[PDB]
Amino acid sequence: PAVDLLIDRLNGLLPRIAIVLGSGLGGLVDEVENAVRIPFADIPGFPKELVAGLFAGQPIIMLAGRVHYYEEGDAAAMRLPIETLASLGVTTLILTNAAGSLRADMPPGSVMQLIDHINFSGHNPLIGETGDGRFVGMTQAYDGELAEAMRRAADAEDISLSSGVYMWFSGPSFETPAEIRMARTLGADAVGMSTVPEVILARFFGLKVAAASVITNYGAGMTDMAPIGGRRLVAILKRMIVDGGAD
Amino acid sequence: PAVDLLIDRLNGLLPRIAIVLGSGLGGLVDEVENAVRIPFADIPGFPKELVAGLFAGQPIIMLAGRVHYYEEGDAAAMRLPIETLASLGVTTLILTNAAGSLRADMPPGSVMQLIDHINFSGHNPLIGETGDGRFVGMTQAYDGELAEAMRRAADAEDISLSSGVYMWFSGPSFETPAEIRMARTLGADAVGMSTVPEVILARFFGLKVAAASVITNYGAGMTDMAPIGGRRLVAILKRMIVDGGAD
Amino acid sequence: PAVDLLIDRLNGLLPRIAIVLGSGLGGLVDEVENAVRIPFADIPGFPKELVAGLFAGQPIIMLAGRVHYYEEGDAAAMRLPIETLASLGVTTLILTNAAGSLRADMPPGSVMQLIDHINFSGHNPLIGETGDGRFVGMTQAYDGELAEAMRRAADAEDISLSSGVYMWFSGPSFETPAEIRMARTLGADAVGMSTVPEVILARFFGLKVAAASVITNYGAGMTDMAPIGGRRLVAILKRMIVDGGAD
Ligand code: HPA
Ligand code: HPA
Ligand code: HPA
Repeated sequence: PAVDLLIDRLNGLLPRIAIVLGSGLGGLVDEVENAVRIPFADIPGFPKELVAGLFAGQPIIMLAGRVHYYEEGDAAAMRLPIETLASLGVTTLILTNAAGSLRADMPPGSVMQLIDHINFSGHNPLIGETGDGRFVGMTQAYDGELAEAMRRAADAEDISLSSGVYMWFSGPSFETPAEIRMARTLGADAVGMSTVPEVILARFFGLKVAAASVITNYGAGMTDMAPIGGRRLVAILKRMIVDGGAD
Repeated sequence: PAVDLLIDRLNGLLPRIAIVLGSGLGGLVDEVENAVRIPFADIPGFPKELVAGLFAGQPIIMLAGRVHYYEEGDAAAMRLPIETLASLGVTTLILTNAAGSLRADMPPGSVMQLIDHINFSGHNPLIGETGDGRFVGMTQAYDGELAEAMRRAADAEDISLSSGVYMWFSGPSFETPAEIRMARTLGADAVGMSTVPEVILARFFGLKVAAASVITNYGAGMTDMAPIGGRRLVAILKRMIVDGGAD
Repeated sequence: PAVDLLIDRLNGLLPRIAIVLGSGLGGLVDEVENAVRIPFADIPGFPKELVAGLFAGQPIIMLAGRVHYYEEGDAAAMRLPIETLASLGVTTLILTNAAGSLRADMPPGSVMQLIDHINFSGHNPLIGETGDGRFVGMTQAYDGELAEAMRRAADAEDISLSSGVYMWFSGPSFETPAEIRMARTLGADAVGMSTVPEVILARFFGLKVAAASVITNYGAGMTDMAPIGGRRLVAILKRMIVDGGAD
C-alpha cells in the first residue's frame, strides 16, 4: 500500500539507511544527489517530506520532519512510516534531534550520541499491538557497532562527540528547574520531546538504530548554536557513511 | 462566546486577579462584597461556581471548585475557563489547593507557597494544541514578584509560610509509602492531584501565577487542620491584596 | 448481571478467596477438585478462563489470565471481573505475576511477596470513577496479616520468600538499562507490567490483597527458572490456605 507507492517513486533506488531529521537539520534534504522529493500527503497513511537519493555517495531516504507525541497525543504517529521504511529494505535508522543538556561540560552546539534512553512522560508506542513481537528487548536499543562507527567518524573529522542517556518528556511546554533536577537525579544527560518512540518502533520492526542530539540549550534552571551543532552532526554522519561500504 | 456572557453578567466589573479555590476554601466566596454568583452550567463551554465582586476592597473573580484530571481523564478540563479569565482582563491567577506534606517540619495546617512543581503522573494540558505558543517556557512559572509579596504579607500577619516544590500525581487514589519515598527522592516537598495543569495553561495564556497549598496531612507512610490552614491562607491573601494597589 | 451468571454456574459454591494467575501459573487451574470451568466469553461484560472449585481443601475462584494495560491501553480492563468477585463474596484477592529482579541477591526462580508498589508508567484505573469511594487510601494496600501468613507458610515449607517493592511499567517493550537503574534509584526491588492496577481496584472494592512475583530474569543491563519459581509459589499458597480456616 504505502510500500507500493514509494517503490514506484524511487527509480528502483534501494537504500539501506534512512535518516529522520530533527529541527535544525531539515536543510540536509538539499545536499542529496539525484534527489526525489515526495510530500507526506501523497503517501497514503502517512500522518514534512520524504527525500531519497545519493548522500555521501550512498543511497538514502530522509524524513524531513516527524510528527511528535505532543501534537495529537499519538505516540505511534511514526509507526506507519517506520514500518514502510523497513518494507523498503532499510536496515539502519539514524535519528537526530534537538535536546537540552543537563551537563555543564556539554554546552549548546555540542553533539551527543544516544547510548540509552529513559521514557519519562511519554507513552509507549506499542500499546494496542498484537502478537509476541511487541515484547521487544531494549537492552542494546542503540546498536553498539553503529555507535562505534559514529565515534570513529567524529575522531576522523576531529569533532567532539559526547555520549549519554536521553530522557523523553511529552512536552510541548518545557521542563521546570525541579523537573530538570529530577531528570539528572534519574540518570539522564539530556532531555527532549522526541526520538524515543521511534527507537522503540524501530526495534519492534527489527531495524538497527543510531541516534544523536544536537544540544541547543542548557536545561531549565541551569541558567544560537543549533546551526553549528547541526553542521557538526552532518559532518560526522557524512564521514560515517562514506567510510561504510556495508553500513 | 463565554467571554460575552461574563461581560454582560459582571456589572462592568474589571478584575485583574482571579482565584481558583481548592478544597477547604470554597467558603471564601461568601466574603465578597457586591457579589455576583454565576453557576458553571449557565456559562457555555465551562466543564461549582464563578463569583465576582469586591474582596479585600479590590475587584476579583473566584472559581469555587475546579475539574480535576482524575474526574474524566482530561488534563485540559480547565482550559476554557482559564482562557476566558484571560480574555476578561485578568492578569494574575492565584491557585490554592490541599496537599500532603513530605516534610516533618511542615505539619498539617501549614501553608506552603509553590516556588516550582514536578508533573509526575499528570498529562500535559497542551497536548493537541497548535502554533508555537505551545512551547511554553516554565523556568519561572511561579512569578517571583508575586511570591515575594505573599511572603511579605505572611510576615506582616505573622503567619508562617513555607516554600517548596509540589509534585502532581493523577489520583484519585492516594500514594503508597514507596511512592512518597520516591517523591521526596525526586525533590518534592508536597504532593497532590491538582493545580499544575492550570499553572501550565495559565503560562500558556500569558497570566502571572502564584500558588499555595494548605497541608492537610503527612504523606502516606510517614504515619482536622484543613480549616485553620485555610484561614491562615485567606489571611495572607487578604493582606497581600490590600497592600497591592497595582497587583 | 455478571454476578447472576456466575452464581448459577457455581453449584452454590461460596469462595472467600480468588487468585489471579500470572504467566507460568496457568496450570494451577488443573489441580482443582470438583472444578467448574467458565470461559471469559460466556461471562457478559468480561474483557482466559474463570475456574472455581476446591483447592487445598478450600473453596476458590481462579482467573487463568488477565488483560493487561498494554493490550488495549485500558488500565481498568480488570475492573468488571474484580467487582464481580467482590459481589460473589470473595474477601481476599491473591495476585501473582512474573517480574524482573533489580537485586543480585534475588535471582531468577526466586519468589518475592509484594509489601508495596510504585505506579511508574501505568495509568490509574479509577480515573473516570464517581463518588468519594475513589479516594482510596493505599498506606497498607498489601494486607499485613496476609503477608505474615504467607511468610509463615514459606518457612513451614522451607522455601525462601523475598519481600519488596514492585514498580509497574506499562510495557509491552521491556525496560532499558537506564530505566532499570532509575527504578532502583526510585526504590523498587522488582519491575513488571501487571498487578498494580488490580491491587488499586481491589482496595477500591474493599478486598484484602496479597501479591507475589515469580522472578524470571534480572532487569536489563544487569547482564528457564520460571517453572520452579511457580512451583515454589504454588507450594507457599497451598500451605498458606490449608493452615487458614478463616482466611
Ligand atoms: O530543554 C529542552 N527540553 C525539551 N526539549 C528540548 N528541545 C530542545 N531543547 C529542549
Ligand atoms: O497526601 C495527599 N496526596 C494526594 N493528594 C492530597 N490532597 C491532600 N492530601 C493529599
Ligand atoms: O524485566 C522485566 N520487565 C518487565 N516485565 C517483566 N516480566 C517478567 N520480567 C520482566
